[PDB]
Amino acid sequence: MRHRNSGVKLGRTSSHRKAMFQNLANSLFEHELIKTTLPKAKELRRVAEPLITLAKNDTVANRRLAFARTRNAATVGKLFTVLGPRYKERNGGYLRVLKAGFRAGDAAPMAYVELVDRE
Amino acid sequence: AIGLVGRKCGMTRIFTDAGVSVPVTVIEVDPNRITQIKTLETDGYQAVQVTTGERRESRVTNAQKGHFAKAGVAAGRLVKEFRVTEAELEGREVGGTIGVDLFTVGQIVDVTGQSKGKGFQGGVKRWNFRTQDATHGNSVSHRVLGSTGQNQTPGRVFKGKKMAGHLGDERVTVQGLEIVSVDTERSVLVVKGAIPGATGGDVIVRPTIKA
Amino acid sequence: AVQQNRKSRSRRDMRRSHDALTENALTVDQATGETHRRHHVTKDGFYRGRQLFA
Amino acid sequence: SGKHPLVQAIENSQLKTDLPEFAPGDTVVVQVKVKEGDRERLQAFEGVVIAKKNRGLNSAFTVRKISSGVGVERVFQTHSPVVAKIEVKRRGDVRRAKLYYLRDLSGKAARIREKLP
Amino acid sequence: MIQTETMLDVADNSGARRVQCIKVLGGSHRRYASVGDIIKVTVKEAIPRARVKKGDVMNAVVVRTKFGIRRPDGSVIRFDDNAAVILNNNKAPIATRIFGPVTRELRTEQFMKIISLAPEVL
RNA sequence: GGGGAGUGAAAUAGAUCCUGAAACCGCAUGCAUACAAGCAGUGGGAGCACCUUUGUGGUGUGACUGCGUACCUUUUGUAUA
RNA sequence: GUCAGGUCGAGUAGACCAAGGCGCUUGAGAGAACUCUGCUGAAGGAACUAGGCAAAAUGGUACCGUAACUUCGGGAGAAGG
RNA sequence: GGGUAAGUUCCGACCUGCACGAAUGGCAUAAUGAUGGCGGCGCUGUCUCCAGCAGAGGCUCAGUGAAAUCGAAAUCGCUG
RNA sequence: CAUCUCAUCCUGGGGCUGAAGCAGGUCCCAAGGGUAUGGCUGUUCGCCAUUUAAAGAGGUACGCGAGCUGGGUUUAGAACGUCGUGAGACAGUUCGGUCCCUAUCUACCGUGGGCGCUGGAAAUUUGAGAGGAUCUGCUCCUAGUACGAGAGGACCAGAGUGGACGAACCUCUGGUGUACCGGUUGUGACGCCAGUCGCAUCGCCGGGUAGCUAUGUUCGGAAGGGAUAACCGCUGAAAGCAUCUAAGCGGGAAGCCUACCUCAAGAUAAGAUUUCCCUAGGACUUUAUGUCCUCUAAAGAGCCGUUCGAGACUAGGACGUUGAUAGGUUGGAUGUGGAAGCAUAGUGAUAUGUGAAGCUGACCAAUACUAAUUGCUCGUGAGGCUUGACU
Ligand SMILES: [Mg+2]
Ligand SMILES: [Mg+2]
Ligand SMILES: [Mg+2]
Ligand SMILES: [Mg+2]
Ligand SMILES: [Mg+2]
Ligand SMILES: [Mg+2]
Ligand SMILES: [Mg+2]
Ligand SMILES: [Mg+2]
Ligand SMILES: [Mg+2]
Ligand SMILES: [Mg+2]
Ligand SMILES: [Mg+2]
Ligand SMILES: [Mg+2]
Ligand SMILES: [Mg+2]
Ligand SMILES: [Mg+2]
Ligand SMILES: [Mg+2]
Ligand SMILES: [Mg+2]
Ligand SMILES: [Mg+2]
Ligand SMILES: [Mg+2]
Ligand SMILES: [Mg+2]
Ligand SMILES: [Mg+2]
Ligand SMILES: [Mg+2]
Ligand SMILES: [Mg+2]
Ligand SMILES: [Mg+2]
Ligand SMILES: [Mg+2]
Ligand SMILES: [Mg+2]
Ligand SMILES: [Mg+2]
Ligand SMILES: [Mg+2]
Ligand SMILES: [Mg+2]
Ligand SMILES: [Mg+2]
Ligand SMILES: [Mg+2]
Ligand SMILES: [Mg+2]
Ligand SMILES: [Mg+2]
Ligand SMILES: [Mg+2]
Ligand SMILES: [Mg+2]
Ligand SMILES: [Mg+2]
Ligand SMILES: [Mg+2]
Ligand SMILES: [Mg+2]
Ligand SMILES: [Mg+2]
Ligand SMILES: [Mg+2]
Repeated sequence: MRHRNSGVKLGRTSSHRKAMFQNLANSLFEHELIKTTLPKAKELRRVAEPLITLAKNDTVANRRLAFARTRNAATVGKLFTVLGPRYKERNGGYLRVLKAGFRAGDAAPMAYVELVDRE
Repeated sequence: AIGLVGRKCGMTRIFTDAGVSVPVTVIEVDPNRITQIKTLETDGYQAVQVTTGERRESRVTNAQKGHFAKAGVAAGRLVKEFRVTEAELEGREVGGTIGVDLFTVGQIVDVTGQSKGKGFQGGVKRWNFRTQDATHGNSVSHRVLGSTGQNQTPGRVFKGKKMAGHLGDERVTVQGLEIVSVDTERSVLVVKGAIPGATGGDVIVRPTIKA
Repeated sequence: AVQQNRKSRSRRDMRRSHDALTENALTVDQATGETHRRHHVTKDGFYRGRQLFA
Repeated sequence: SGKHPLVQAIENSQLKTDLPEFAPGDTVVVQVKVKEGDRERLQAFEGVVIAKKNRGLNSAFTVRKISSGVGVERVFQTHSPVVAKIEVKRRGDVRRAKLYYLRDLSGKAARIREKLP
Repeated sequence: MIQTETMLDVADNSGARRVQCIKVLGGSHRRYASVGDIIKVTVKEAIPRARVKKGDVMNAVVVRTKFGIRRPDGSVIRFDDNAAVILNNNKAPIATRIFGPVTRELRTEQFMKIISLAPEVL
């Protein structure tokens, strides 16, 4: 049974799952539009919107939290200079998930993930 | 037996003056509206049909819209009938309302709900079957069924044999529960003990059939 | 473990009577005029009045 | 709380409104009503607070003492009228929220450093 | 929760030290005994010159457990050991000194002597 | 891989190329078939569809119905599990 | 058959790394019974079973301490702290 | 007789040896044995009596694609 | 893991008794439910210990190895007693010794698709039938009364509290809780201090929110009605009497039918009730619920999307901008237990203040910030005939 439970498994161990979602968040924050599978895209919101919420207040503890959670100095620098101040006055919902067909070699449902006010 | 339709809201406790804690379930009753009265002359039996709740008008079909507008009531989320007699069908009319004051403190009731669904389950959970040896040479047979019959007499498996399958999600009635409190301003019943289902599901409360 | 008699060609076609395929939900995006899978981005990156990767 | 507002409104009507503040690691004296039929009196239970649970009306706390060579633990329900009075005698300085390790110590090795302000 | 093969301490001074449960009494297929339940025991350890000797088969009443005892308000009372008191064939306690605490579940009429002689009744 | 064009007497003689059977597998048309129990036929027998004549004809199907437990071998004796 | 670095280490054991080399030629989801491989478990503690089978348990260094019996070497890392 | 609440096994004796016996050796014996039997301490999901969780399958979708068997099937129960 | 019989072990109803009472013996009726755990041995059995209301007897390939085991027996090794000149052997004994199969058809447990149900649709229903459940102890009371010289000790009737079994549930008590908080060992990295990441069973250790759970918590087997079995009759002849029977009228059991819970119109006899929808034109001949062409496309259902305390896939529930369906955001609650930076005290490990701080899966409440769209498909156009009643 699975009553009222959150989270996914996606065929991985706990640590592999954590690493993969962290990698996805870093790639998204760099390129601002990425293509993934739809089940991976819908769980990325739950990982990547809290980081933007955190980057809205630029203190040393917040930046050290963001580095413990991203382990990427370029991402921490982009969050507290670009992405945080861009969404300072938006109340959640900083991403956008859009169904985009199926993968050729796989027949897997795919999706685009993009930032809201990009370009 | 005429009763109420409500929603299971949660489970609580009530301390008494003597210090005893009483486990209780809270049932929310939005007052029920009488949508139809079935009588011997046009139906063959006596019953009161009742609606409760609310529905948005874009989810009410034109047939149900006409049925609700034939009385005065507004469309609720479900419709349910109660078998009655006269001296119980006394002052009940379409456009009437049944509230929590139908019951009193200290009454015994039966509550019927829809129990939680456990999915496809095996013999150990569905029928309290015993497991086999865990480590004394046992190969791959721990929670399996074991024997299912005999040998060529009768040469078949009997009907009603206990096997694996779907568990839960049925209609279940619990008899013999007591009313602990009838709150009229919040429109709530509190009864003692556990009642079938999850929080938010539709339950039916009616006076006890044993007495 | 295994059959005692071969299956007639009629009982083999009776099992396959649930093997048929269905169509998908396709709509016309008269913002762009093309056919596309409902609720999906079109082949060139259009959805409900927006364009990705210009 | 994490409950429906209706259950919470029903639970609020029966809270004890003035309870003394205490933490795990303190020593308390609890006064418990006992009633052997017609007669009513109060019995004292004195000992160390080992655990505490904060759930509004479903609060509780566990007390441990050593009586006649045997260790006893009672788990009182906070907002229960059987509990007549609680009084804190001595405050303790601990570094965790559950002092279950004290179950496997005795004597000088089960002493709690008093908290001084 | 006492069952067959459980070892218990002796809370009275009749001469036994360790007893072992060999039968939970009072019902067909009955599993456990709690505080206030009669139990059939064998004596595993005794004091040199007392009335009860090692290897005897006697009745006893359980007076303390680790599992605990629920109370009407929802509270539990646990103890750090399991202890019992030796009885007669008449089911009457046979000692003149109780050791340790005791719960109120023994305020019956056949077990009031343990309550009387007990240092502390909870 | 094919469709036209073209060669040739002939191309379902086109290179897996004379002829091109059967088991097996499709597509199309007609009739039957979702309240009825078994070696699937046989004796009856209504209806429908297409040919034909002015039919007591021909072709296909077969509602309903009586009867009816494969073949070989070996055995006193086999639906024989 | 040969070479074989760093930290700790008695060690070529072991954990993590170097130089160097790889992610092992079907994937994507879901998160039922049951099967395999694991982890934790109230109170009891061999009542299991042909049988404590399997698991759980013990585990290093220094110092203190050690029984019957003996072929005088042992037993002995006895046991225990 | 001992051990257990309870001992067809175990250990100690008795001798009525169906059918022991002295280099196809007799009776013992420190040490040693992945050797046979029996009893303890510790410890435990072995068990009372099973619960929750983690990974690999199962299941669904896309690709590839076996096996033994097989007289033919329009392949129900009971009683004979 | 079962299923049946009755020649009945317990519980229920009786007759007789060398039946005062309690308790027994024996026979009759009764198959609804129930009907131990251990020591020994491979054992079935048997003996013993301690329980129970009781620890029934049997059939089902001495039920059950394509469900598990493999201790005995009955392959190959080796030895003892005994037999044989020997190879070898046994009314014997002893130590050791590979258990294969992905389920086609019938059966069974679950869950769907199709068509039918006299135009179509959305709900709410009746119950022919089926399944489930059905056990019992101890105390009090009547009453230390009836009975008995005493010792003992009731029927009938009422009150409580248990065991075993079952269901539902998570408020309490606990377990689990590898996406929550903390402590700490080794090593590598982030340029370095400080801080904090990877790996080492989740490295190890201490806690713990939801959910799921039992050892936790509630509830059930109540009371009644009908026809009966053995048995007991009333009245009463045959047979002036007698006689429960021949005519006629009764009582009577945990058993039967109801009664309680759940399913149920594929109940092909396919039932009922409320409400909703469809009212255009031309030709035409295989002349009849006949066909063809324009017009039309309803009530509704589904596809699709956001999802669920629902789930293998399905099915089922809610919502899709006139919107709180999911995620995020904001507040709260909870768990952990005193973040980082800085300052102070100390030689230092460290401690204190700032400040119960910082962080906090699944919970409660708000909130359109993100995604639930512009749509498409299916489903028609008044529903044959014959009779009889009302118009
Ligand atoms: Mg959920
Ligand atoms: Mg996979
Ligand atoms: Mg790891
Ligand atoms: Mg579910
Ligand atoms: Mg095997
Ligand atoms: Mg296994
Ligand atoms: Mg048969
Ligand atoms: Mg075909
Ligand atoms: Mg040709
Ligand atoms: Mg050819
Ligand atoms: Mg038909
Ligand atoms: Mg057939
Ligand atoms: Mg022959
Ligand atoms: Mg023969
Ligand atoms: Mg014949
Ligand atoms: Mg056959
Ligand atoms: Mg345990
Ligand atoms: Mg424990
Ligand atoms: Mg044993
Ligand atoms: Mg046993
Ligand atoms: Mg072992
Ligand atoms: Mg191990
Ligand atoms: Mg033994
Ligand atoms: Mg010899
Ligand atoms: Mg010789
Ligand atoms: Mg050797
Ligand atoms: Mg496939
Ligand atoms: Mg009989
Ligand atoms: Mg036995
Ligand atoms: Mg033993
Ligand atoms: Mg057999
Ligand atoms: Mg064997
Ligand atoms: Mg041999
Ligand atoms: Mg709980
Ligand atoms: Mg929990
Ligand atoms: Mg450092
Ligand atoms: Mg490594
Ligand atoms: Mg928040
Ligand atoms: Mg920290």
